[PDB]
Amino acid sequence: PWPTLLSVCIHGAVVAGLLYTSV
Amino acid sequence: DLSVWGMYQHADIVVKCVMIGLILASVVTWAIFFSKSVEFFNQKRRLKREQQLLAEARSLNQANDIAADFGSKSLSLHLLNEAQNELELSEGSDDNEGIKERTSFRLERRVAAVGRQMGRGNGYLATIGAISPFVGLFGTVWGIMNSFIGIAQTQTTNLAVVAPGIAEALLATAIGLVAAIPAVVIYNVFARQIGGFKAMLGDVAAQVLLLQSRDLDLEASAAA
Amino acid sequence: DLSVWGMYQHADIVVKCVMIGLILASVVTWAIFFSKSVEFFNQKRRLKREQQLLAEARSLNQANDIAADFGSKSLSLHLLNEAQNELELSEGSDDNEGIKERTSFRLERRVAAVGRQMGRGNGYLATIGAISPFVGLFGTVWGIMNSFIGIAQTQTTNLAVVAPGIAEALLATAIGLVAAIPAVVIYNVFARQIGGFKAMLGDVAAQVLLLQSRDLDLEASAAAH
Amino acid sequence: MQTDLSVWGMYQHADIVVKCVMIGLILASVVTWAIFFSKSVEFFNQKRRLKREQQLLAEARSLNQANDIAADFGSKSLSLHLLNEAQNELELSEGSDDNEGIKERTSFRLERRVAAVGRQMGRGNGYLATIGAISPFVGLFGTVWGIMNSFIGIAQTQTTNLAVVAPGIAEALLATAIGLVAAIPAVVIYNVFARQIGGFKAMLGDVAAQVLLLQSRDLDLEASAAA
Amino acid sequence: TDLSVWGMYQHADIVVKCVMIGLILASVVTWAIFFSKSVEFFNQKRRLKREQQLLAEARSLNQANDIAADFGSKSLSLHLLNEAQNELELSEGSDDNEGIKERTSFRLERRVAAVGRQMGRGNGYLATIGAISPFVGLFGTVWGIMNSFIGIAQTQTTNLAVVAPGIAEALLATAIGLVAAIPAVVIYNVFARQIGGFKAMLGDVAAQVLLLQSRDLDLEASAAAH
Amino acid sequence: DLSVWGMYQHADIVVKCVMIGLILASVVTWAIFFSKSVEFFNQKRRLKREQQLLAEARSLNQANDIAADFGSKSLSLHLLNEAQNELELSEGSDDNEGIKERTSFRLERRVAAVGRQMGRGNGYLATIGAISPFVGLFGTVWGIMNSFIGIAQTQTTNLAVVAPGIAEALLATAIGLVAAIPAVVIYNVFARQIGGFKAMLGDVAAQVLLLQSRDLDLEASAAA
Amino acid sequence: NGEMHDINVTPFIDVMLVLLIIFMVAAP
Amino acid sequence: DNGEMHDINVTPFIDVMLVLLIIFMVAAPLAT
Ligand SMILES: CCCCCCCCCCCCCCCCCC(=O)O[C@@H](COC(=O)CCCCCCCCCCCCCCC)COP(=O)(O)OCCN
Ligand SMILES: CCCCCCCCCCCCCCCCCC(=O)O[C@@H](COC(=O)CCCCCCCCCCCCCCC)COP(=O)(O)OCCN
Repeated sequence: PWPTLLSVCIHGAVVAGLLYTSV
Repeated sequence: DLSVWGMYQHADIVVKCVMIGLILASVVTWAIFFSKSVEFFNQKRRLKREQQLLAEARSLNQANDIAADFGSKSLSLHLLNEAQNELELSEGSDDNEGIKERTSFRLERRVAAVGRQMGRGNGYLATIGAISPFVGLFGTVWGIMNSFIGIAQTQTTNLAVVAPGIAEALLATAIGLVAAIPAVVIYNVFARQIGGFKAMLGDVAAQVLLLQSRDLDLEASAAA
Repeated sequence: DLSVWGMYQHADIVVKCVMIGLILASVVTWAIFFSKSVEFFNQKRRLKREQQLLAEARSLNQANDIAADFGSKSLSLHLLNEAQNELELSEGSDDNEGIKERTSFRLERRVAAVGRQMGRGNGYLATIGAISPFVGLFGTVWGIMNSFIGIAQTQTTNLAVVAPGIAEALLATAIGLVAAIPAVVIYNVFARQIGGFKAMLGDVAAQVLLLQSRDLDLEASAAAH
Repeated sequence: MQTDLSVWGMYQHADIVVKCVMIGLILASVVTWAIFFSKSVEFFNQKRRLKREQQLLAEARSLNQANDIAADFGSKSLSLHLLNEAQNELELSEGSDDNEGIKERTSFRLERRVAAVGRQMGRGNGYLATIGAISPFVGLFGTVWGIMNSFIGIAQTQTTNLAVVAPGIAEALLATAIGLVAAIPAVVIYNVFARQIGGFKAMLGDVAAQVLLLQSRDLDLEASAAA
Repeated sequence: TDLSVWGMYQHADIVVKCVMIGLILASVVTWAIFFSKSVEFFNQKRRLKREQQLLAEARSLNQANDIAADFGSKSLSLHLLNEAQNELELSEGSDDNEGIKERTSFRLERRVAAVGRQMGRGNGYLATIGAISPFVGLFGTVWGIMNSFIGIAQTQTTNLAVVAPGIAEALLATAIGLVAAIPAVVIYNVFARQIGGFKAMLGDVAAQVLLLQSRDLDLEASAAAH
Repeated sequence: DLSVWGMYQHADIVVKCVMIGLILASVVTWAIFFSKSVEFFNQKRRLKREQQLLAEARSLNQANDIAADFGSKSLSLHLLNEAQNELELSEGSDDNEGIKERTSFRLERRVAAVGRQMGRGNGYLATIGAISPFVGLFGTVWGIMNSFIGIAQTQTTNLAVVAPGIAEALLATAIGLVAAIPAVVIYNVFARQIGGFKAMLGDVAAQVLLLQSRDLDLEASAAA
Repeated sequence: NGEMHDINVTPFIDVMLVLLIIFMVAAP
Repeated sequence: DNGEMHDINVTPFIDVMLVLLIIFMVAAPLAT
């Protein structure tokens, strides 16, 4: 549904930032 | 060569499972927040708008004529039907105060039932809030313990040997609190918004009781 | 040094006794969960069936005719018998409000008694969940104290010489957390489920009071003509 | 780091995770003081008014005397609002003879209004209770991050000199300090407004009770005079 | 110098000594209350359970009096039946059965609450010992820490091994704090639950008295009207 | 130089303000204890004397004739007057259930008002019991920040230079707990005293309602 | 109602005693 | 209930232990 997809996307976005900033 | 991702990469398999578990608990607490926040906003907005319309009514007939268009899942229409249904179950009764008692009791059950049903999902917020500190802490205690168990074999005298493992351990408390704080804020927010919603629904149910009570007494005087 | 048995065997009695106590608290919280969950699930599953059948009923006599096929341990059949028995004990009365208030009071008491009986294990769970962390803290404060005595006696140390002492303290903490986490989860699962059950039983009791009260009024009306 | 330092220099070298923590706590404390100044002025005005209205109604011996005395009160007066709520229950019951019906309905209406006014008077209190309960643990998270960064320093530099652990203890102190500076006012102000709500709901309940006593007695005297 | 728990207590500062003695005495009180209250609650629970089970056959308030007349003077169920029968004998002239029912209901609810209050005696010590004994210990830790840093300063010492005895005092003052606190908090929660269960059981007995009285008044009234 | 007094004399102005603030909070919690313990002693001793006298009353007229001994500050005389005054305001009523509901409602309001007035100081005591550890430990954190800044302002390599600054800091927590512990003890003593007193006063008010209600029913029955 | 929902970080006291030992013993 | 304080505060123990940890983190690098 829309609430689980929104939540997992915003946490996907912050962990993608940890992947980027750790190079 | 440490960073918040590199620490997760070079951790024990038990600390990884704690960190993944806490991140999934974070995904759940925010999914519950976005789901319930929209539901409470829509139901609050509808109920307040219905109450503003029903405030015009001066008989239970006029009230259920005003409500007749409300959606089939409207709470004020559901309460008005539940009062009208006690009348249609009671048509042989000359006793009016018995109807006033039975409707008062039955609407109290339903206002409580709506508030209870609206509280679905809060058991996860309370549990995630209570245990996430202890689950993160278990990750830290285990991570520290596995590091010193190692030095106890190597006999090395330098703190810089354990320091990576110690930092990897403290990070599981940090993630533990990041899972905990939102859940405990959000649990209190919804516990308070359910209290305010149940109170507003009680103010709507009270209008149904007052209209029914007024009409039964006016009808009794008109028959006399 | 090498293993959890190494910490357990080479641990101060105070810390060893704390670890046995926390392990027994872990055993009792799982014993309560497996013992209570199966009988609670059968009560919850049964009561939901009884309510779905009784929701059809439109007089107290019809509700007795629905309920008579229920097992002799059914809480719904108990509430119907408890209400029917107030009519049995009141047969010479011409006052109905007395029958209503006595029945209302007697069912309220019966529902509360089942509420106490259903919640019976919770005192252990709430206590073990709140207190096991502090019992763990006493175990670590004591193990850490003994490690400062070790520093004070030997007066020549490095982080490997104390490593056994802090590994024993951390192990006592880990056992404390392993007792605490299940106890809080199990306690919250039952606190939700018991609340839902007491509410469902209260709505069955409410239907019995509504049926009796309505039936007395319709009989008292018919008696006027 | 460790040369000509100041508390602001200690914030200037902090990690970006601990800056966000303490900036977030500073904003949460600014909202705490904004609620304190806003609500304390409202409680003073409302309680100072309601005390006057109660003292002006104390000589009333009928609902007609209460209604005329209260006609001088401003349209925002809670005491006039409760008297209009009781008067309206008579003017919506005019053809009835069941005075017990009028009394129970008026009791229920005024109880709902007293609850609603108390519920509205408490508007900001849930924010204050949240900051007082949570800000210690938000501060604690920043301390854990500072302590962690101190071990990152030891690991990255392969030494235990004060200069390499110092950045971590520095930001751990700030996260503790700002955590306490947010917590302590929020606990104090929440206890003050919980006491002020208890005192105010009780005083409003005494006014609502006077309205019920006046109405109940006046109906029973009118019924006896009809008999 | 001895570093046994006794030698450590013998080396400690007077402020830390009287903290340790104060906490030890608080633990002696916490167990003295526990054994005193538990033997009384067990006897009062066992007695009231038997009395309730033995009153269950009563058809009428007169049968309940004849059953309860054999109960000893301290019997709570006999005391509740006396409160109900006394409201009848105080109001023989009254013809308002509803009043008697209301006055009796009010008396018995008040009596059950008074037995709850009387049974809750001494719990204030358990709450207070549970709340303060952690802090009292904490204070013993911090005073031990201060004395050790004052000792470092006065002696101008720089080997950290000299403070290891001093921080062992502080850790012991922590430990004795938890040893006083944890039993007191557990026992307070236990007695709070046992009193709630006892008030409920006594309430179920008091309810049977009201049901018997109310039914007898209604049945007497219909017989007199006929 | 260094002593439990001497380390106050040269401490930072912020921790001097914290220590003085906690010493003032200590003085206030002891002033509340000596003020309220005398008030509870006299108020409970009088109420016990008055209840033990009223316990023999069989009618409300007999209770008024007993209570005329009591001084104008008497809570029992104030409860008898509230009940008697409802008869005097209501003399035209033949409805007695109205006199019962009005009297019952007025006495529970008076008992609540007296109970709420007895609780005057407790909000302060619970506040000082809650915050004093944190206020004292904020004094330590600022003292440790100054000590740590002192190393960066004058670079140094032995702990005996900073050890006075550690003691100067840690004293603020010691004074923090010395303020907290009395406040929690005194608060619990008064919470328990108030509970027992509100119940004793409620048991006197209950006797007044029983006397009035029984007298109305007997007076009404005398019409037979 | 009756759920446990409060934060309980008390095992971090135990962790801080362990870091207090490892810093005490790792002095240069 | 009657409003008694009857439970361990948890948070004053964390925060004082936090400063006990920090004072030894600054002191131990300055010992021999
Ligand atoms: C440094 C600390 C050392 C450890 C101190 C541990 C605590 C010591 C105090 C223990 C008191 C035990 C009292 C037992 C009362 C039993 C009452 C009863 O008959 O059983 C009840 C069920 O039992 C209880 O409620 C007991 C509650 C748990 C107490 C035991 C766990 C304490 C914490 C862990 C201890 C182990 C670790 C310590 C090892 C040294 C039945 O129901 P109820 O209505 O009477 O009570 C409410 C629940 N329906
Ligand atoms: C690791 C710790 C830090 C990160 C994780 C925690 C971050 C905080 C999580 C906050 C979640 C809030 C969700 C939104 C709820 C809003 C609901 C609402 O409408 O208002 C609430 C009131 O507002 C709240 O409860 C807000 C609480 C905010 C807590 C913030 C703590 C500081 C966090 C700092 C870290 C983040 C820094 C970000 C960069 C600056 C409830 O109503 P009321 O009756 O109680 O109050 C009405 C009057 N306002």
